[PDB]
Amino acid sequence: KKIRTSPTFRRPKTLRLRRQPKYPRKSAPRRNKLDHYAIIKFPLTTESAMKKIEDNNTLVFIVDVKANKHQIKQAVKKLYDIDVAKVNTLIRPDGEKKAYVRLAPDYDALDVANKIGII
Amino acid sequence: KVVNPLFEKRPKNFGIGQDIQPKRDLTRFVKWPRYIRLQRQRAILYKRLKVPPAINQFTQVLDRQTATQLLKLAHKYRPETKQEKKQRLLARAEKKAAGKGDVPTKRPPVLRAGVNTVTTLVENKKAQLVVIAHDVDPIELVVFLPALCRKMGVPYCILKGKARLGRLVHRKTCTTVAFTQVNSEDKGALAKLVEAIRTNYNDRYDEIRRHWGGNVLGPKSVARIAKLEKAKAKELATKLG
Amino acid sequence: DPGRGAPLAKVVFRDPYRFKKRTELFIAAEGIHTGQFVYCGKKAQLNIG
Amino acid sequence: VRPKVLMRLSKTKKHVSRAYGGSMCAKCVRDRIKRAFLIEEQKIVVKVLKAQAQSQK
RNA sequence: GGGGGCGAGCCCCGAGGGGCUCUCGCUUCUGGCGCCAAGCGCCCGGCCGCGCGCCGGCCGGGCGCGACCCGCUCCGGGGACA
RNA sequence: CGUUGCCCUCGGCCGAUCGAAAGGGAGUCGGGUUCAGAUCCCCGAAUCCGGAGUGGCGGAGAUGGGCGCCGCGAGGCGUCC
Ligand SMILES: [Mg+2]
Ligand SMILES: [Zn+2]
Repeated sequence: KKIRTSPTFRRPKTLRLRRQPKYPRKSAPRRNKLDHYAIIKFPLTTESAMKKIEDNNTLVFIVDVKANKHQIKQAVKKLYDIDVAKVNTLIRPDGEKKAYVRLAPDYDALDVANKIGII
Repeated sequence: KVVNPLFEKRPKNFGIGQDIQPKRDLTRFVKWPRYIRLQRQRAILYKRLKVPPAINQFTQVLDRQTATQLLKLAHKYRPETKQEKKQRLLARAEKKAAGKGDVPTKRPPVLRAGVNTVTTLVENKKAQLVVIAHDVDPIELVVFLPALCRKMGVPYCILKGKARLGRLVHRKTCTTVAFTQVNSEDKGALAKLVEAIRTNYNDRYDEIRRHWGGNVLGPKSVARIAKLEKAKAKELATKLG
Repeated sequence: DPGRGAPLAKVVFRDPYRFKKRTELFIAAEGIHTGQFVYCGKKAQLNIG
Repeated sequence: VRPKVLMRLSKTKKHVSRAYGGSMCAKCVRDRIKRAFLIEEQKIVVKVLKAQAQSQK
């Protein structure tokens, strides 16, 4: 005594379980290979960038092309105890993702440059 | 007083072109999936087509009082289950080196199960009553059996339910079930059952062999045909008589 | 309708099971006009369209 | 204004303070209204002529 | 197949009514509205008042009718021929 | 208060998917700047979309009207909608 209202017969919604696997497939999970380090390869010391440093309060970098702006802003930030305003990528005609990295006003750009090694 | 005057009736008309039909039961006109729709319109074919007698004879199935009586009897001789088997071994192993181990004791009698066991013991006349299921799935398994039974003078009957036949023994189904022996205390019973079966199956096996049984139409057809006959009757019955 | 020297006619009924306004497209009978009812069924009155 | 601007705009802009407002014109409202009233009124009248015809028969 | 009955044809009729046959399942003056139940019926959980509580009130639910019963092909149309 | 497990309840769609750097498609403009880039860099004005829990704040909702007291009167309390 339960009627059939509508003339269709849709598939009856069943139970379906979560996986409770008897073993994990790959033993350990993988370690990431795109760390604070190898995301950022090295700085540009090119007349361009050195002008961009002094003037625009930036650095300029060559970065792993797999990087977001989010990854660079948090890579830079970790390595150089520095706080970024805005990352700004481009890809060189070459294979290099060059990030331009504005630093937040309270920090200088020339100062940090000397700290890291370029100038 | 109880009564508000706000409460009106507001009764809906399910006419035509009128306030929209209520969601009435529709099982009749449901578009069922293929697996259902098929399994029904087999049953029709069985009913509709001419079924030959030796597939029909499984319709005449045992009637309630009798089958229950039969299963009340069987329940005695349901074959030794699991665990029970181990218990019978374990007690024998202890008794061998403890307080005189005879070995064979006296093994009691039980039900017999699959067609192949039965069908040796219907050629043999080992069995005194055979029980067949009516709804064995590929029939060819169990078609001869009644005709074989009756030849060997073996009371045979057709229970409803290869499952509930199969729940005597401890498995999903069983096509067949056969008593070779029964205990003296439960002897008379078996015989009171056997005799009432053979009145019903063996002894009228000619009638059963003759009797086909499909060839009945859709009532939807029948009820049209009878209407035409009631038209044909009123044409030549009330006029003269 | 393009590709057609008839006109068609968008004709709106109401659905008698769902609350829903179903619509059709008839081939126009000549002498049909808009805001004109269109009865239909065994008990439909024998007039045009 | 282009449709995905109505996202921005304030309600008031997008409709008008009336029944049916912002969907339909006022002219066609004021002819539903009086039509529907004039329809139902006949239904009531016919219901009365039916009831009198039942009482007569 | 029955109910229902405004009614029509027939049969019975004791003029109250009953049975068979039709009839409808009840929408045609308007460019409107129309679904997710009103109505009755029967049950229970808690709280309160009479205290005998399926007595009365307050709050909260469930079923039935409403929307008749039974059925073997969803409905037609071909069809043992295509 | 969330989050999920189960149970009930409701739910037509219409075909997975792809298909436009000229069709559809929210929202950036002015000035400055380089050897080579600028509606993208700097300055300055804006804007859309998404989020906003504990709700960050105002404002809207909404602060009436009745009766009854006490008070010279502004008013204060009681109690009803
Ligand atoms: Mg695409
Ligand atoms: Zn208008």
